[PDB]
Amino acid sequence: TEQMTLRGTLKGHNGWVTQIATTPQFPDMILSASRDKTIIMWKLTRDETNYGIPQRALRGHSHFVSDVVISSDGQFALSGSWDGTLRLWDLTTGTTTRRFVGHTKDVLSVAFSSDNRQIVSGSRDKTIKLWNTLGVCKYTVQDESHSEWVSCVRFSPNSSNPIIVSCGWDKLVKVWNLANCKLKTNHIGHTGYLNTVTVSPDGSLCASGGKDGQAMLWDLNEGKHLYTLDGGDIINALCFSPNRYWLCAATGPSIKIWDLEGKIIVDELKQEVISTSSKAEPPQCTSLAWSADGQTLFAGYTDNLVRVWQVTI
Amino acid sequence: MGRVRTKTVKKAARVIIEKYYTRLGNDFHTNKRVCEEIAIIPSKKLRNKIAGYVTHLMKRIQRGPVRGISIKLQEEERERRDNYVPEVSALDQEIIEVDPDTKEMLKLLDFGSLSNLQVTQPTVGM
Amino acid sequence: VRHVLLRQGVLGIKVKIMLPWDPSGKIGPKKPLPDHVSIVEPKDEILPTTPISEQK
Amino acid sequence: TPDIKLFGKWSTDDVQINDISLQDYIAVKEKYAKYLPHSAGRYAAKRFRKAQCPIVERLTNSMMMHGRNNGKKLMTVRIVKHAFEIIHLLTGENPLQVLVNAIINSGPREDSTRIGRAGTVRRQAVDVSPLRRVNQAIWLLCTGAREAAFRNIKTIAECLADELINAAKGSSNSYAIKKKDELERVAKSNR
Amino acid sequence: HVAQIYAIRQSISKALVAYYQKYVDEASKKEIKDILIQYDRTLLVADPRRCESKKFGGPGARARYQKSYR
RNA sequence: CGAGACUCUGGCAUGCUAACUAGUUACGCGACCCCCGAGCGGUCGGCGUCCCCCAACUUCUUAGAGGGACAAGUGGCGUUC
RNA sequence: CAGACACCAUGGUGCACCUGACUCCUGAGG
Repeated sequence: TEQMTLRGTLKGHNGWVTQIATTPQFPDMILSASRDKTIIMWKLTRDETNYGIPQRALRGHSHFVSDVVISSDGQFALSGSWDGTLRLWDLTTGTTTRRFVGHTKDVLSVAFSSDNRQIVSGSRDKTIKLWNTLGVCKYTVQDESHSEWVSCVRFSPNSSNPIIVSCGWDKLVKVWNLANCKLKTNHIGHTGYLNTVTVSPDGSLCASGGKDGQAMLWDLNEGKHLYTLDGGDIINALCFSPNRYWLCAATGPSIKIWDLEGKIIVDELKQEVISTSSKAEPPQCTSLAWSADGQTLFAGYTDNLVRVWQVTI
Repeated sequence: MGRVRTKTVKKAARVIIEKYYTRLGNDFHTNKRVCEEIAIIPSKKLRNKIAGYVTHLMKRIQRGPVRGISIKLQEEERERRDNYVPEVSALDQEIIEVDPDTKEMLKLLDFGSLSNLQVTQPTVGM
Repeated sequence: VRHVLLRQGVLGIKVKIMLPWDPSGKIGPKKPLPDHVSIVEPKDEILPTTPISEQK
Repeated sequence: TPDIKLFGKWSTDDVQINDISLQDYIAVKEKYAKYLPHSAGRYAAKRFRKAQCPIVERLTNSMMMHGRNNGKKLMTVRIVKHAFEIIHLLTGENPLQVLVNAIINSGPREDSTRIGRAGTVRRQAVDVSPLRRVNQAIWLLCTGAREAAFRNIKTIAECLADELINAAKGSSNSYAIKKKDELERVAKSNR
Repeated sequence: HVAQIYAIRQSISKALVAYYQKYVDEASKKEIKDILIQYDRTLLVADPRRCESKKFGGPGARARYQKSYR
């Protein structure tokens, strides 16, 4: 099995890089949300004095941008932010098309469909909302929509069927069928507040994990529990590979990357370092996203650098 | 110098840490929101001081239990860990040198052992 | 304050009552007390059940 | 302009510090070159802050003293710019180099601090910090220029120029030099 | 007059950078931010200092009337 | 109990919601039109008045709800408190 | 510990005060 070597490092953020997102059309784009109240669009010159140079800054919020997502073409950006709004920008220029107002409290998560017309958001006002690109709120899915905050909302590939999978701090995962907003299946069996959930790239499986550090593998086509894969430390972000069944989990002391077919541990990439204090000593990796083509793996770190690896045998 | 924490903050912090250990993070911003959910605090400055101290506590706590505070789950873990067995009790230690009067204590209990004799350089231990 | 007129002077009666309502009734004057904080209870983040899910 | 930031009609180049103990409180190009002095009009915000302020800016600030002249920086900047021109005619050179030399020669080495000794008038010989030596020098020179101007035809600009040149290479017609010799002499003596 | 001078300088440099940040390119705006921030003049960050309130019993804000003592 | 905490004011919100007893932007800008400069000139830029919209905005101006500071992040020190 | 160590006097008055029995009494009804 293969391994990851450090292709380069991306620079040039203030505050933690909370999210990263790629677009299919440009694997040379990387959109990144950071704690600086701005989302920065980078053009990757794939380089070794850097790894890119910032293309645009999409300016301004009153509080940190927690999550971001791009179009399938990567011409528009949808950001969710803790100033209680979501903003639709034109990624390649500026100018907000719309400001989506309908939350009175923090918007943790934003996600976008592959048809680019369903936009779903999760919030700490304990709602899952379905929105149009015109700022028109189609649905406000409450009731059986977590007892607690909505940490993340993800879109399953919609050309199978339009399904969203949400994770909440009530230690449950709820799978919804959109266009009727009713539960396909409630996944019960988790421990601890769920930080993240991720869909497989054909929507067949689902990997969910949180505080417990246990990534649990579910069949998202029947709503049944496959098995559990052991971590042992809080998982901040999960992401399946687009061209493989490799799950990468950003844990507290290390990014643990595993192969889910066959089952083995591909690598454990350290990020711990001599700087003993020792209660303020670790960074943890808060995000990771696989590239379009799955050659590259970008991870967003709380040390303000996105570290890129390219797979070598 | 100024604006050292008051009792009101610290009490609340102890409370929160014990009963919401798994929910709590280590990041100010998220903890600040958690304090809104799990309590009614009538000022933001007060809530910020509470939240703030609770992160500082969580950081210390996740190295095992620390001074003046303990969480129930960690107490159970230490209890189980300490099953420690340092003898089994006598080693056995039979038939070794003993003090000449400790010897007569064994002797008149139907045992006896080998025993030390003679006095050289008193005072003893000096 | 009330002035009670006496045949040798005036005496001052001052009555000051502190209401039993500040975080209740419903709620009383200017928020809960500024040095007091009330929690809920947890009773979550545990299960003995093994992971299983079923269609809804 | 970004290659070297000059003064507003003189150069910041060729300014040399002729002492090794007064370094890092004498500067004009060691980052601190300015066409026009002004930082933000606070200099008492940090104890760190004094290092930021170069000798030129400190000299403009110290000048505005005595009630009518207080809090008029614009008047002082005009007077100071004129003063530099007067120095340049009188000695050629660069006026800033003349200024630097004047500070070094006027700054004391040893001074005295009070110490008890029977209740009789005795004092302890002590060296003073280079920050203090620069601060005191700038004070002396400004006070000298103002003192002359007060009941004489010459303006503050002219008297300041005269005061710097006399101190730069000794003449014993500069107030700052005369005061320094008294402070160092007394220091050496004492108990 | 002075208040305005400082304000204008801050707005013009910020202006240039702002225009390049959304429309032209980041490298230009970033280059300008580098050059300014180093010698520094607070042209991209706000000054906190605004007038402090006057309190009674003095002729000034912190200045106070002369006392007299036997 | 006092003080702290607390409240009020000053500062940080090109985020949020608004404004014809408030303004700004932004055209189309024409006129008063001066050529001051560019352009042969129409036209473009221009202090103000005047053209005004089914224009756009809240930046300056206003006042409402919101967030930001908690020694938070990191590194030394301390009974590691 | 292990640097320096001085003169300086004088001055008047009163009231500090002592016992127990919960209603705004409700007052349409009561």
